[PDB]
Amino acid sequence: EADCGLRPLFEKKSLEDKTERELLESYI
Amino acid sequence: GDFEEIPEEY
Amino acid sequence: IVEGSDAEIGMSPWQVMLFRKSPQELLCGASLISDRWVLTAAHCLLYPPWDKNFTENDLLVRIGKHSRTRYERNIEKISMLEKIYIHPRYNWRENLDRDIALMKLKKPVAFSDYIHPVCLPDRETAASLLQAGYKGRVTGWGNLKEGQPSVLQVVNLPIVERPVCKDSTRIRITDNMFCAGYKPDEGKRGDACEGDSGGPFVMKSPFNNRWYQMGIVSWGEGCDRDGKYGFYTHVFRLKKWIQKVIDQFG
Ligand code: NA
Ligand code: NA
Repeated sequence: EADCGLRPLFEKKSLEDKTERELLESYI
Repeated sequence: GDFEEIPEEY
Repeated sequence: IVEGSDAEIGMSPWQVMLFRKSPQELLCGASLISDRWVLTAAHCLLYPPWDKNFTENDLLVRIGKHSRTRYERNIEKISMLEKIYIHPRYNWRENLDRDIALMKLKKPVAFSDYIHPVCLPDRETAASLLQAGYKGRVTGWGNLKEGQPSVLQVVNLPIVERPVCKDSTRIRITDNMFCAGYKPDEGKRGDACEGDSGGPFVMKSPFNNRWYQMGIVSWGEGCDRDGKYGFYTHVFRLKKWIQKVIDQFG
């Protein structure tokens, strides 16, 4: 909850999912 | 129906 | 979800499945916002034109799921509802304005690698991120075309300028809604669809690398039609009601 929005298998291990970069690239 | 049955406990 | 992809494992650990006890069937999507609160669309629970009015006892929440139909032993958790809370100005008569509801679980759910809450936006994140062209992600076990998937589906969609949203439909759209999707000319496509209802539209903040729930799958005309866009409940706009519910009945 204070840890909201950080996924155990991605953000917390510093792994990226296969298409999250597409979101980033849109934040123009 | 298409669904696997969940434990009766639920 | 149409023209989406299979989710990765643990990619959407806030994804919730709203499940009917009898006959056991998917009802809707939903999302985990704390260890005891689930967010969904009001129309998932109340929709008089179709004789829909579910009570607590009719439903279960299934969290940490991946497979639509299988019971995911040792992974998913299945929770009971203590109480349902529907927006008191939810407009089911005309346009699904304020299409939002809260569900309080009987017992706190245990977080795991597959079960984790999403954040709700503050005004500055909302202002920074809810911009035409910025993409969000929508997830669901809904139909694949205007027929169901084996696992959770995912699709990334750009937020659409309000004038284009309005000009795409005859429905009256409000400030409590936003629309997302590709235009006919952009080439690519994808949409939410029936069964994706109440599921989250999320964005990853580039400021602090956390996932925020900006919308709720609410409505559309067909699914993935050229010239049409999916409509989403504007979570930040109804934030005050959310806090209030969780403060009062927390
Ligand atoms: Na219009
Ligand atoms: Na479309």
